[PDB]
Amino acid sequence: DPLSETKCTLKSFTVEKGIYQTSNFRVQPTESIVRFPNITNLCPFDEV
Amino acid sequence: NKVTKGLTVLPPLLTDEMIA
Amino acid sequence: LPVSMTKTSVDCTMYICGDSTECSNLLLQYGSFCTQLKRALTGIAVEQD
Amino acid sequence: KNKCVNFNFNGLKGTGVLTESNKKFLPFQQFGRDIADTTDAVRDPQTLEILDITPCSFGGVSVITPGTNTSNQVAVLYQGVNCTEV
Ligand SMILES: *[C@@H]1O[C@H](CO)[C@@H](O)[C@H](O)[C@H]1NC(C)=O
Repeated sequence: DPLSETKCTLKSFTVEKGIYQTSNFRVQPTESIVRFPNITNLCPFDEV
Repeated sequence: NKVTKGLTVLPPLLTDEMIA
Repeated sequence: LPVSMTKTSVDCTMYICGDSTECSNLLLQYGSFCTQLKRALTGIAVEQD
Repeated sequence: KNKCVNFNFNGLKGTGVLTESNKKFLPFQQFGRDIADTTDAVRDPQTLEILDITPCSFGGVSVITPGTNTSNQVAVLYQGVNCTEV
C-alpha cells in the first residue's frame, strides 16, 4: 500500500508528517510482439 | 499580458489570485 | 525583481531507462544517485515556495 | 494493442502501449519522431496505418500522510492525471 511504498523509498520505518514522492504509474509488460512485411518473392528452390 | 518524458512541472503553492 | 522560477521534478529511473526492465535492474546497483537528485529538486521546489 | 506490449517493427525495438494515431505520414514515411528525437509514431509493415506509442509508466504519484507516530491513514495524489483514468 502507498504507506508501505513510502516507507520503502525513505528507507525508514517511521514517516513524519509531510508529502513524499515514491514512484510513477506503471503497467508491467505481458508479451513481446514482432512484425515484418509480407514474405513474398521466395527463392527458386523447387527448380533445384 | 506582456510575458509569455520523465520531467514534470509542479504548479506553485500560491496561485496568481492569492498573490493579487 | 524576480522571486521564484518554475518548480521542476524528475523521475530518475523513467528518464534514464524508459520502459526497459533489464535497464532498471542494471541501474539499481549504481547506488543512490536518483535519491540524491530527487532530494535536491524537492529542496529547490520547497525553497521556491 | 492498448497494453504494455513490447514491439519489434522492422528491426526497431521498443516497449509501450500501442494506440491508433491521427497523424498523417507522407507516403514514404515509416517512423515518427517527437520533439525528444525518440520514436513516437510507427507504421505497421503489413497494413498501411499509423500507431502512436505512449509509455507504460505514465502518471506521477505522491503519498500525503501525517506522522506515523499519530496515525497510519494516507492519501494518494496522482500528478497530472484526470480523475477518471485511475
Ligand atoms: C500483406 O498481406 C495482407 C494480407 O495477407 C494484405 O492485406 C496487405 O495489403 C499486404 N501488404 C501489402 C503492403 O501489400
